Amino acid sequence: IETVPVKLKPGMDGPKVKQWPLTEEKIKALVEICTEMEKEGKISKIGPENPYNTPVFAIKKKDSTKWRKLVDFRELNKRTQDFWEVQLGIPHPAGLKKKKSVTVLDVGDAYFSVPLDEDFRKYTAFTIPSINNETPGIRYQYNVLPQGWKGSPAIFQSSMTKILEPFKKQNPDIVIYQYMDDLYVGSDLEIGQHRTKIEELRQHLLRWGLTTPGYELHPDKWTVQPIVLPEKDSWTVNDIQKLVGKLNWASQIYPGIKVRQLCKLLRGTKALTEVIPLTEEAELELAENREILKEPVHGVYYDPSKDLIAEIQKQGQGQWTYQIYQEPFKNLKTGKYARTNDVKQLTEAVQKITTESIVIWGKTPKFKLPIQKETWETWWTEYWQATWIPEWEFVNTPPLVKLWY
Amino acid sequence: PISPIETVPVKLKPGMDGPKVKQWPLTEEKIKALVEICTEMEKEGKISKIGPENPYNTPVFAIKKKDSTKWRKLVDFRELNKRTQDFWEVQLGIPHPAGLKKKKSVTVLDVGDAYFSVPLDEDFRKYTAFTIPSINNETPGIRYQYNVLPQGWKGSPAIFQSSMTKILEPFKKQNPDIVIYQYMDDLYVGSDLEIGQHRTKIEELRQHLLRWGLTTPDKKHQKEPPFLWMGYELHPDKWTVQPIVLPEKDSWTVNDIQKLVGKLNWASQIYPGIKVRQLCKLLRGTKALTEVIPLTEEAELELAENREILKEPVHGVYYDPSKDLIAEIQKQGQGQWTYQIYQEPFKNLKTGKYARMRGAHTNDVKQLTEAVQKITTESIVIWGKTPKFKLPIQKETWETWWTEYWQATWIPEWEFVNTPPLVKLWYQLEKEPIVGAETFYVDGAANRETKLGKAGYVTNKGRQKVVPLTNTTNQKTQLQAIYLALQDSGLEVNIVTDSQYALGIIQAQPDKSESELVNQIIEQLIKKEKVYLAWVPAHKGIGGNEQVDKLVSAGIR
Ligand SMILES: O=C1Nc2ccc(Cl)cc2[C@@](C#CC2CC2)(C(F)(F)F)O1
Repeated sequence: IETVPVKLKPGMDGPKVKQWPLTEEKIKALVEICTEMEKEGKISKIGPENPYNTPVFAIKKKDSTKWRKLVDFRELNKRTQDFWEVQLGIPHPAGLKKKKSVTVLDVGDAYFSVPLDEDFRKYTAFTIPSINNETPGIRYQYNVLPQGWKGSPAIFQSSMTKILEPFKKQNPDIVIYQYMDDLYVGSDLEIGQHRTKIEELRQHLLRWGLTTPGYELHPDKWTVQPIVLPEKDSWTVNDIQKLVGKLNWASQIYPGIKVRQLCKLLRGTKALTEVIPLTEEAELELAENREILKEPVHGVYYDPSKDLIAEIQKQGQGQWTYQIYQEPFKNLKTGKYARTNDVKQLTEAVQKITTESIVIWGKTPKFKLPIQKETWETWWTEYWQATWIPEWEFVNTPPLVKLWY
Repeated sequence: PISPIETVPVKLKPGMDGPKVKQWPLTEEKIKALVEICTEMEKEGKISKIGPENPYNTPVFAIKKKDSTKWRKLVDFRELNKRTQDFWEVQLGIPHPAGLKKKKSVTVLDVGDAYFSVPLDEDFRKYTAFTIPSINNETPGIRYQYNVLPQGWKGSPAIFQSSMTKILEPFKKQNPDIVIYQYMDDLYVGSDLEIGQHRTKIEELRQHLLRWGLTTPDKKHQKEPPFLWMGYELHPDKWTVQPIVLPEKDSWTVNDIQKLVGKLNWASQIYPGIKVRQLCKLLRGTKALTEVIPLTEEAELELAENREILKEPVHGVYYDPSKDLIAEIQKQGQGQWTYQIYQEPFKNLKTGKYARMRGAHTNDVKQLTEAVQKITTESIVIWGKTPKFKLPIQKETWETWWTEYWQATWIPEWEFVNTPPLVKLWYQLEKEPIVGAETFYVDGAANRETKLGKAGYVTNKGRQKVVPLTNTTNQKTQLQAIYLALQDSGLEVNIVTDSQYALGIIQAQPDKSESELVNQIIEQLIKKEKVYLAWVPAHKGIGGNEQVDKLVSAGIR
């Protein structure tokens, strides 16, 4: 078939990112995958005349011992945003998040069927390092649409439609959304019928040379993570002082949180241990304040133009709380994540959050991760299972974990 | 020769054309020099004649060789280079000796006239055009262009190494048992064969190379390990660093100290215990490079221990893929960490040290964690796998600190190993207030234009002190106010602050800091038996904060 012409955002030049050092086992994993990808002509070796580079890693399938290749095209996606967002963007259905069930299907192998503009290929150059640098280090570039690239879905968008067409006409109440390598399929059917309609879909896919996984989400049951206020039988100065600290916070967010009554309550210079009475305005203010804290902030709306930000706090005991927002302290959504290694968990939380994020807004958030850069980089690709990679900056969590948001 | 091998197509950067720099007039003897030289190259293909149709000209020079015996041809390519395309980096790393496998026989071959044995891309030659002037610029001068890689051009290193790789692929494939590391125009070949069957294979290699235009030594193989390479001395058996020699002089100049420090840090890869803290302290401050610096007591001794450690040669052994990697970390002094990596008890593969501070206010458990990270990263680059750690910390101490800390932390498989100083948390902060314990409501303030503050406090027992301060920020007045609550206070004390900033530092159980106050506030903390720290909103009017705040900010605010 003919190749779609692609171009970079003028002024910007191809990726020149370093290849993070890998462990022996993933290097072996990769030379096998790349050795085979070459026979099939999906990638060709390149020469030093190519100054470009995009990093690559090896992760695991849906827990099957088979290694998958993961190219970190985070950079090149930024250098191409114009192409895949405005020029050939893919619309996001507001109905998806409402569906009783959503299945995620990895339609990535579908891209290796299409060729890549002979002129763009150089930009997809990657390198398979070698241990202790005892060897130059294998270089390659893609000939077909690569998987981590947000350009792939956009181009293939035309074919995906022909494929899905029949299935869609025969199933008007089923939403299908494509997002970089995956298809999201949601319906309000009963688990049985849904799971059934999925198999049906795989059969259609199957006819265009494309197998499938599984993995079900239930968006209609995604609820807010309120900011809770203690409710103890007793009450100490300390307990009430804190109750005022957190409440105070709930002021620069959730307009209307009255704390003028609870405050000034039992004041002066008393010990912290000293137990205290109660107030009628108290029970009322508490109730009212928490009542307000249960439901979403007023005046906060999603703004398609601005970035999304996900902040995560390590609560302790395998507990993790996070907030997604665009304007600091103006939360679009908050949540929790629970249930061995802190890094292993955190990576899981990020993937969960990114998924929820993609279902609700169609874009991934940028993460403010509560960890040490080096530690994260050394281990994330050890528990990671997604096909995409979100944006991330390493932050330093304040004594804010006190309040849940 | 001139290797048959395909040629790497190079081009100039996008919006640019070949170079056009006028040829500055050279002297007669020089003009003779270049003439005698080019002619030479020309007869061999390295270059060829071209007329005045080539609008591209790059300057030429000539300078005498060793003792002024023969001249050399210098081609200032600065211009072609800024106009030449960018390439892929030659080496993004260097093998670390400790990551090399032990070999039985090893020899090093060196490609003669490498750059000139590789064919420059035709479509590019036109840019590497220069001219040999006529006595006092009259005649036209001779014009030449290149047909092989120019020894000073941007892409010769890249293109040469790439070619040598393609030329070797067949051979390596035929002898997967032969390891060949290529560093510039040198080839390190090692095998587990016998010196007899080794040299046999070697010739087989020289042959394969000849069939490709690359000439190689005959008996000048230089093999004969030792091998001085990249500051190392390689043996088929082991490895170590180039011999270090400590000057031993009366007075030391800044320049002398730096060199010393540089060598010792280079020695620390295999020599355990090298210390440079004291010597490095002496270089703080913009001091003349020729300025003499007297050695403090501490330094004088540090140089001694180092002196001691270096007297007997120490070697590192090579990597055995079949065995595990063990890494043990010891705590030397404050903020200093040393470690060893071995496979068989005490036969070190590599050594090293960690001292990095990493911000102000930090504690040993946090630093040990950092050393583990560094060693882990380093371990992956060199050996491809993370080692098992033997740390001087209790599984107890670790478990407790990790689970409560705000930051997510991991740490590969480890084991305690009782090698004092053991790492420990020097104090804990209570979680629940201390009943029947004074409650100091500290506070502070400071006039911004003046820099006058009043760190003070008030308790639930009437006591209320307010010491004035000069030249302190709004923060220090809050950190100073907490220092107070710790002094005139019992062994158990509840402190209620409104400085999230203060809460932050203290809450992270730091046992060493860059702040003078913070280190003081630490002694206190390590002396109390129960400390409870709570926070409440600043000048928002709360029972306690308001009151102290009153005598704290009344005047001088
Ligand atoms: O794996 C090994 N073992 C080894 C052992 C002793 C000596 Cl001297 C040399 C080597 C070798 C190398 C190299 C270059 C970095 C110096 C060789 F490639 F074999 F030459 O790398």
